[PDB]
Amino acid sequence: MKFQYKEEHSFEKRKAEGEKIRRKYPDRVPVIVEKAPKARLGDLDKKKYLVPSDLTVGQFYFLIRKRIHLRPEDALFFFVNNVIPPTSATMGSLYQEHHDEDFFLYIAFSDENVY
Repeated sequence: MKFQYKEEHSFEKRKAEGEKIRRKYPDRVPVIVEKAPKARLGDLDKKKYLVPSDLTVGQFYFLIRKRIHLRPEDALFFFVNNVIPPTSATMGSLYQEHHDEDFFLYIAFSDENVY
């Protein structure tokens, strides 16, 4: 998966921040959210989130949908490691299982279920 955020920050800088964030808040998780190339959607102002580990994936869908000014009828899909995570997962367990070596978790979003 390709992320602007990874290309615009040195990996060492990214890793040292993920690492300290996780030391300072073990009940929060650092997440990067970006639009997959050519989704037919607005993009997010804010890329970088520190979400409480108890928030569900379904509840984060909802905050990301507000931030891009979706109507409730428009589709949205998340992809972590090219896999669509379930809404019933917590952001904590999703982080534990799928975080980057830089200690961020990366989510791509689209209007399509693969694209």
